[PDB]
Amino acid sequence: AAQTNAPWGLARISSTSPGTSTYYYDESAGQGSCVYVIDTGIEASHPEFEGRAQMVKTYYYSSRDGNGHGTHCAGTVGSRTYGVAKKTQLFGVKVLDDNGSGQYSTIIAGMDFVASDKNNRNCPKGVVASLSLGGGYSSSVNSAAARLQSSGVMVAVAAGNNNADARNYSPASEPSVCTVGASDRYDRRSSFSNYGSVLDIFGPGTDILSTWIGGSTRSISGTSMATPHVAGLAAYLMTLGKTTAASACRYIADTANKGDLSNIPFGTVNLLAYNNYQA
Ligand SMILES: NC(=O)CN(CC(=O)O)CC(=O)O
Ligand SMILES: [Ca+2]
Repeated sequence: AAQTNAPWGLARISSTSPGTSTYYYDESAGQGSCVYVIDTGIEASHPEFEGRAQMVKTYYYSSRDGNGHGTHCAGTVGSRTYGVAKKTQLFGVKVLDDNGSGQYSTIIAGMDFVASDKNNRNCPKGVVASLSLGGGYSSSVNSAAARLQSSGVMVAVAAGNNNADARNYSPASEPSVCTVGASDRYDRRSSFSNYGSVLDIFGPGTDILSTWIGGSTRSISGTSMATPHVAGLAAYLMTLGKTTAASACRYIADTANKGDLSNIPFGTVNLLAYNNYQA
């Protein structure tokens, strides 16, 4: 399949060079996979989600995305126009409030929730969890992300936006999950992207068009926007049978575009998420 005039990030994950405009992907599109977006929520009524989105859990007085961040991230995963995996099932877990904050205790409870809840859902191609959140180093936060991954979910987490080594942030610094840095449409490391040996992979993270609350759309930037590209890619590859939850981060790094990014520090991987799709 081909999406003409796609958001640059989508075009970028289907090309070996920057600057293209069509997103080419296999039509299976993540069908039969499931991606838990653990964030401020998902506006599942947005027409872009085509009924494929639902809230399954909130830790606040409402399950509504009053912020927009989780709806944006969910749209990069699996919206019809802005998503990598256009036929994936999306589940919202609201661990962040409408200002975008959440206590680590809440975030950890959300991760243990998903490890259990996936057992009450039909996800025959497998389960991914996208975590565009984090704060300072926490061994308990890292532990929770490791359990989620060990339970059989492909965990993708934001490297963070501190232009610093991700070793000092969580869940970015948990080695067993997939830690995602951000790039821009000229193949530079994004100005704010964290870096470090613990990064697994980069995805598109500067100026990313996606869904927004109130049935709308907007462009925003962050390792939060790169993470759902990687989460969607894993869903897509899992549906295609080319990888499993346990091995997907490795597979994506194995098959990445290599050495394309500029301003990558010594000791950080120069790998950009790539779907190797051949019409
Ligand atoms: N979402 C991100 O990675 C960074 N951004 C994105 C945004 O929310 O507009 C700022 C923030 O989170 O404060
Ligand atoms: Ca890792």
